Amino acid sequence: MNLMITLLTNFTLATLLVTIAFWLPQLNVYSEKTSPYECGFDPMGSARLPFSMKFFLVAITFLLFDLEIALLLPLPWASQTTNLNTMLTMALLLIFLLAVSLAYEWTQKGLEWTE
Amino acid sequence: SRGEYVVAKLDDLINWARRSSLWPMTFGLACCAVEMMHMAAPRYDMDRFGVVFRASPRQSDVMIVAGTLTNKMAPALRKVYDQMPEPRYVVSMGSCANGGGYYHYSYSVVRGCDRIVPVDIYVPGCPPTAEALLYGILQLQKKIKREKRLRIWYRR
Amino acid sequence: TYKYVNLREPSMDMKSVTDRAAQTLLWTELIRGLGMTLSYLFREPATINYPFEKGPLSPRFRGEHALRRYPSGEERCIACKLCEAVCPAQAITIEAEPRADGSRRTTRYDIDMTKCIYCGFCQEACPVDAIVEGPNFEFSTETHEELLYNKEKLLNNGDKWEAEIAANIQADYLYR
Amino acid sequence: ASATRLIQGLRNWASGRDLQAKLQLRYQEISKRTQPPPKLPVGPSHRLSNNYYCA
Amino acid sequence: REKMFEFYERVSGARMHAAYVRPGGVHQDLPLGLMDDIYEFSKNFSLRIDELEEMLTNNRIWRNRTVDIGVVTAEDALNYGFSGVMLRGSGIQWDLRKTQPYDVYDQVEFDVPIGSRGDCYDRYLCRVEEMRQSIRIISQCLNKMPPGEIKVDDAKVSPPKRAEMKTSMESLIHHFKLYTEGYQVPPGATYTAIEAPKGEFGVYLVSDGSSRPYRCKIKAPGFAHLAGLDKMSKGHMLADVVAIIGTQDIVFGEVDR
Amino acid sequence: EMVRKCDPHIGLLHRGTEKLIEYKTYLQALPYFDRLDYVSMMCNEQAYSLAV
Amino acid sequence: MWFEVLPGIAVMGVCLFIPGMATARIHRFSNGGREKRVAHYSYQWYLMERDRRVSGVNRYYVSKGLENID
Amino acid sequence: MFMINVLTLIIPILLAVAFLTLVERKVLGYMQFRKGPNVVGPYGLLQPIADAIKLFIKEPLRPATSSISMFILAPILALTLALTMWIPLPMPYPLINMNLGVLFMLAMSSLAVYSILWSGWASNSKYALIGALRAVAQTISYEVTLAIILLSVLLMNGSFTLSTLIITQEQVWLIFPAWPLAMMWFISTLAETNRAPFDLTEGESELVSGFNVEYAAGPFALFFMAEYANIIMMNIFTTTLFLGAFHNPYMPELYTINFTIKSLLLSITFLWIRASYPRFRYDQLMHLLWKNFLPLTLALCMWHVSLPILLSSIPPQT
Amino acid sequence: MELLQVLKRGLQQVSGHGGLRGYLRVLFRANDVRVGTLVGEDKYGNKYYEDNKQFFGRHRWVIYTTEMNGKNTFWDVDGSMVPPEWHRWLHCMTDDP
Amino acid sequence: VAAFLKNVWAKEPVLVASFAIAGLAVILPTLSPYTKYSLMINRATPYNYPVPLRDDGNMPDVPSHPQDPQGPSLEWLKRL
Ligand SMILES: CCCCCCCCCCCCCCCCCC(=O)OC[C@H](COP(=O)([O-])OCC[N+](C)(C)C)OC(=O)CCCCCCCCCCCCCCCCC
Ligand SMILES: CCCCCCCCCCCCCCCCCC(=O)OC[C@H](COP(=O)(O)OCCN)OC(=O)CCCCCCCCCCCCCCCCC
Ligand SMILES: CCCCCCCCCCCCCCCCCC(=O)OC[C@H](COP(=O)(O)OCCN)OC(=O)CCCCCCCCCCCCCCCCC
Ligand SMILES: CCCCCCCCCCCCCCCCCC(=O)OC[C@H](COP(=O)(O)OCCN)OC(=O)CCCCCCCCCCCCCCCCC
Ligand SMILES: CCCCCCCCCCCCCCCCCC(=O)OC[C@H](COP(=O)(O)OCCN)OC(=O)CCCCCCCCCCCCCCCCC
Ligand SMILES: CCCCCCCCCCC1=C(C)C(=O)C(OC)=C(OC)C1=O
Ligand SMILES: CCCCCCCCCCC1=C(C)C(=O)C(OC)=C(OC)C1=O
Ligand code: SF4
Ligand code: SF4
Ligand code: SF4
Repeated sequence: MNLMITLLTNFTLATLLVTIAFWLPQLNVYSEKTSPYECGFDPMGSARLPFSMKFFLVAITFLLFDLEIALLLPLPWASQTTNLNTMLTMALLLIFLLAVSLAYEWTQKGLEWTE
Repeated sequence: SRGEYVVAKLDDLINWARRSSLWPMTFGLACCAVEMMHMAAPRYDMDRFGVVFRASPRQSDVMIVAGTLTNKMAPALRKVYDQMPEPRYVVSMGSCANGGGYYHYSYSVVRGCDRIVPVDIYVPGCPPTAEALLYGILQLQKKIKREKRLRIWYRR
Repeated sequence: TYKYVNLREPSMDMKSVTDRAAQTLLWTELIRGLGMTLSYLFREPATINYPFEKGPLSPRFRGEHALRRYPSGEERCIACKLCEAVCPAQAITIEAEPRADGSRRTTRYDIDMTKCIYCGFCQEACPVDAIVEGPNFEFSTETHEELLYNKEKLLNNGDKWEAEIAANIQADYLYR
Repeated sequence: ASATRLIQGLRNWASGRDLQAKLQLRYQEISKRTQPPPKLPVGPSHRLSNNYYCA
Repeated sequence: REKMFEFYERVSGARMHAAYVRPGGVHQDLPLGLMDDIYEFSKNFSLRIDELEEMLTNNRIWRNRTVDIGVVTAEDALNYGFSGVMLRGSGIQWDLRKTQPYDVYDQVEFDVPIGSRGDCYDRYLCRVEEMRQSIRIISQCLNKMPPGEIKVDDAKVSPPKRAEMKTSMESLIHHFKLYTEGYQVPPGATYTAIEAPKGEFGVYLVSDGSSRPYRCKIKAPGFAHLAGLDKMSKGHMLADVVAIIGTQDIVFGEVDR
Repeated sequence: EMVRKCDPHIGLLHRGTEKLIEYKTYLQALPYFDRLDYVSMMCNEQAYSLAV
Repeated sequence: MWFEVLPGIAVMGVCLFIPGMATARIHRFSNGGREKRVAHYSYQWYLMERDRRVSGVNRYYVSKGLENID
Repeated sequence: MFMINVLTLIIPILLAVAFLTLVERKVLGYMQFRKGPNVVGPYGLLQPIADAIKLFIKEPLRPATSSISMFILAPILALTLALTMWIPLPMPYPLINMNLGVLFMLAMSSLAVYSILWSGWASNSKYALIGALRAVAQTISYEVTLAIILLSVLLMNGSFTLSTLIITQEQVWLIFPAWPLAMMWFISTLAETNRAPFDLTEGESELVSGFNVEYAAGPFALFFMAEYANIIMMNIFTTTLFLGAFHNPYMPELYTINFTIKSLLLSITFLWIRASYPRFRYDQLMHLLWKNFLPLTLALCMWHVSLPILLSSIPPQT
Repeated sequence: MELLQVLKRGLQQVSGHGGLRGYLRVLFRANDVRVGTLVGEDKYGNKYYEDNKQFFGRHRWVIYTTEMNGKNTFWDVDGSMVPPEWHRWLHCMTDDP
Repeated sequence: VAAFLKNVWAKEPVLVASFAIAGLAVILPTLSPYTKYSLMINRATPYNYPVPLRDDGNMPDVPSHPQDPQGPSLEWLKRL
């Protein structure tokens, strides 16, 4: 209940600092002030063209390493169990499998960027 | 009347906030920009006056035309000035930005940036010293201080 | 007579290898840069308090132009047009005629300050020390045509700044 | 040159160099703004004899 | 740099554009007390170079922006018409203050920094060591300053003094004719190039016997360096091309004229 | 962000200096050289002076 | 000199002292001059709701000791 | 009287942002051998008020090519997520005492990237596009250690409760057993918060302003004050993690003063790092957090799992 | 201890401006409160001060007048307000006031 | 082996520190006397309720009061 009130307050006086930002000053709108900024000369083409990602294999492997901190994250709680050597072996197995994955991603030059 | 006093104090408030928070833009052309960097240097130090650069025109308040305006860059100068939100100001630094200068009779030089943009403060020199440029900036602050925006709104 | 910048091979004993590995893992040169920046934090800054404190100048300084007079009231400019013949930007425009006592004087002495390049060839070409480029540099205008000085503005600059221009010429004239 | 020896010692330790020996702010060690009038020398052609310009 | 602009303002009257070094010598002699202040500046400037070099040279972030960036081979440096540090970063032992010396550079002893890898970082170290060697040459020039005049005593080229212009007839005629017509340069063309701090800065001056130039081409180093930018930027990114435009120290007034 | 081609368009500060030099005398053409490499002023003065 | 940064930092220091101090006082105003009850686990919430049920004034912070029993 | 507690939280941590602008400019000035602002107020103490009034009386300039809905939603979400990451921070009592406040901090870090990201997309500009995908390249670099470091430090805490982390450090600071984690977390929070040497999104020299290059004044204010709220919250969070102070249950203001001055020293440390280093190229960013910090972070994760078992010092989860 | 000397120099800078009122006067008009040897005062009220222990640039300053030629220059101090006889001394064109 | 180890400590000291810390985390709990005490503390922490027993007549190892001398004791934890 308090979390919803706090988020509503933060969103409200973040959007009441915008509605007094757009309506308070004086505008002189003309169709060169709102032109796209390209350091003074007119932009060649659109900025909606494909902006080719060089770091794409690291971008995919981030999705496979971000799951690990959905897997390695119960370890402060998993240390509270009564079968603890099994827990320790499986935990070091998970960090070791992450590390073997990172080693394989190094050695095939997957962490390097293309071109 | 009371309302004239209220709009006078609010004019004083907005003129204070605009002259004491001038953001020029990283925009030089020629030798004057070296001296404009010396006006940013620790001896004269624009930043003590609230004067600090912002590279984008959208978040800049004054454009110091510091150098020579040629013909090939005059539309770039005009579009950079146009992409500044109002209120925006122009300080013309040096002789070539003022009136053509040492390249006045040249085929390729715009004879003063006041053919392109409306100019507020003309700073003379070749180059003007960084102290003379800072004098022109403080004169621009005095020009902003005596603006009467809300008083003229209240009277029109 | 030449030196090889960056031709050092690192030492490969275990001492220097462990020292560089501690530099890498424990960030020694980064702490050196932080230490030098923290060293400048505790200094007196070079910021002079303009407009109450002024940058130091010399008696050779080239600022605002001024037409000087003799110590009797008579102006010095005898219309000889060397200052506009040597002017590298053609900022000076002179028109002259004999005035009412037959003296060679100017009717027009214009200096366009927005063509002027402030190099001081006019003050070194003047045979009578009439045009000088005085000490004023704080003369920024709010309009362009206020920086197009006629003869009246230049003579008023001389009458304004004479008590300093005479002293600066007295300080420098042996070098000229 | 008006800094306290605590700040002076901290500053010397942080830079690793002696800073009061080489200060970048200038003080009374610099030249005077008012100088005696000079007597500049003349060149080799400032003679009254054997000074034909064609030679 | 502000203190050296004070040195310019004292010696000539303007902080940046002096018009002080003239054909025939210089315009005006050194004022009294100038060289002692140049000594007091040069005594302390080495600590400033030291702390710049402390902030950048051994820094790992500065090296990772400049060590494998903008490598120029020697033959492509000579082919692209590079000069100065752009050659000296690549190991080409060439400096016009040594090889083709001008006014008294054969009378001052200094060193020429030679880079090893042609990258931005060796050119950085070449510029820092040229600041060191410039302090060295300023020490040698302050110790070895001779007495005498400062213009050529051919008074048909350099103007006379104002103390003798107002007394002598020939000096008044020469003042008049040098500040209105000027001296007549004999016909012919030269290409005079010096070691400017950006490299070989040249003037190709063509005179037709008149008192005005017929042609004056200005060879700038930055023109050829910015031409070679397109080769130097290959295989790099925007944050590296900004370092390549930094290490090719461009002032566009000489690039564009 | 890998750079494939750089085309530096210049001449945005082409003032036409060395045509203005042709219509001015040598002493008047000297201050044009201060403004070419405007961080290396007296070196440009020295180069032009040595040429003349 | 450098100590002129010490006013502004001090103002910023007060602007970081005001929130947390205030919430401590706010936790001592709504909760009967004591700390705010921390219910991280549902047993703590069960004891807190039991306190709210046995207070007689529907406030969990109003405590009842041996004076309530005979 | 909780809404008053929310206001007395979020309004002083806007005034702290305001005077952090002045502290930034003046500490940055004195480290650059100059002064900061001293003209506008008495030694600059009224400069941020002039900046705050100036940005909301300047024309807002919604661009022509901008997808306007995301363009307005990006600074709103920026300042919303900047304010709402202060609520689980114990001061010594948090506003909202969460059992999993650390994961709240981490998830609302992950949602704050979309402010920069949708600002770079919506403002249909090329430099804004570069500044947005450099935020992608920066966030996929720091998030792959920001959770493992923060995991390994809480294996000595027992939970994800930030208030328990005061009880954890009652004897010794948690920087003494975990200074490699501390010095790696500090760089991960530099790279998280887009501060130098890891600016890389508002790149002044590569880009013009990066993602907020189209944002004129008013909407630009809500990215800038969001970024400074992020750095003050992040140094308070770093202080709670590694420099947790003495807490008296009867005198909370002692703890409040203590972590206030520690987080101020870490804020000055951010300003002092921004005043001293060149900027990384944003691939060398990625070859740092993946090739250097990530192997050692996995190694320290193995060590900080096994070591409370190795010494029978597993902390309680209650 | 030398911090006590620092506090004594601050309090005697408060003393040297005629008390708290003049201290705040020179603070809000000058952004600078250090005392100086009064070199002179022109025919307008502009007071000219030395402090040779300061570094070269800070060693000579001017506190401008509050009324020059009919304009209220309390807050609108201006660099062009210095008369030409003090413009050599203030800009260090000479040693002599 | 010291030559290869010095080579990898000269080129990649981050990875050498990584493999050293990881190898310690692998082998070192298997050589420590305190790993048993971790398990004993974790199984000695009373999360649930100790549900009592119906006394049939023959349970001499099970107490009838918590302060009785038979039953599991935590004096090893109090001393350590
Ligand atoms: C939070 C409180 C404060 C904490 C401290 C932080 C404050 C000081 C910050 C200084 C400014 C830093 C600004 C950003 C700098 C960015 C650059 C940077 O840091 O790069 C990282 C650099 C990168 O180095 P690099 O980039 O030079 O690496 C070169 C890499 N190759 C060769 C592949 C090209 O260093 C690291 O990655 C080290 C990370 C921390 C190491 C911690 C190790 C601890 C010791 C472990 C044990 C060792 C012994 C072995 C086991 C023994 C068992 C018995
Ligand atoms: C058994 C213990 C637990 C082991 C598993 C847990 C590991 C935890 C850390 C996670 C590491 C994940 C990523 C590891 C990648 C390793 C592969 C690799 O990077 O190889 C390449 C590297 C040389 O780099 P290069 O190919 O030149 O790359 C160019 C761009 N930099 O090659 C090298 O630098 C050589 C690497 C191998 C030699 C390292 C020797 C370290 C010895 C320390 C003491 C003994 C420790 C016990 C382990 C046995 C080691 C032999
Ligand atoms: C019914 C009647 C009232 C009607 C409504 C008005 C309410 C009050 C509005 C604010 C005050 C109005 C007056 C504003 C200042 C006017 C006087 C002025 O400009 O004085 C100039 C003086 C500085 O002089 P200067 O020329 O700059 O100095 C040269 C350097 N030596 O300037 C100074 O010395 C400093 C000036 C400070 C201005 C006030 C402080 C800032 C504003 C605070 C309130 C608004 C913002 C609130 C918070 C917003 C979120 C951050
Ligand atoms: C948690 C802590 C947060 C603290 C936040 C604020 C920090 C800074 C506090 C203020 C610092 C000093 C400000 C000084 C303002 C200017 C004073 C002054 O001299 O103003 C003069 C000006 C013009 O008056 P004039 O008639 O020209 O005077 C001629 C004199 N013979 O006349 C004027 O300018 C008109 C009067 C304007 C007065 C404005 C005062 C400042 C208001 C700041 C807003 C916040 C105040 C604190 C709120 C919380 C605490 C209650
Ligand atoms: C179109 C673009 C978007 C435009 C609008 C943007 C709006 C704002 C977006 C940002 C905010 C997103 C909030 C998402 C939910 C966050 C929930 C949360 O804060 O959980 C943390 C905390 C965990 O603590 P816990 O362990 O439960 O302790 C209590 C039990 N003893 O939980 C607690 O302490 C429990 C407190 C009650 C929680 C109520 C359930 C969550 C309510 C979600 C509201 C809607 C979220 C919308 C998300 C939009 C994402 C863009
Ligand atoms: C942040 C420190 C002050 C920088 C102020 C730059 C303002 C714009 C000047 C233009 C300029 C730039 C960018 C520049 O980088 C540069 O190179 C040295 C110049 O000289 C050739 C310039 O003229
Ligand atoms: C109430 C919140 C007020 C927020 C004020 C935002 C505007 C102030 C920006 C000042 C600034 C800072 C701090 C700054 O960090 C910076 O970088 C050096 C600037 O120049 C590019 C600045 O202009
Ligand atoms: S007015 Fe003159 S000195 Fe100034 S930028 Fe122009 S050419 Fe260079
Ligand atoms: S200073 Fe030079 S440009 Fe100016 S008027 Fe004199 S001769 Fe002409
Ligand atoms: S050179 Fe001197 S006397 Fe001759 S016209 Fe010019 S100002 Fe007059």
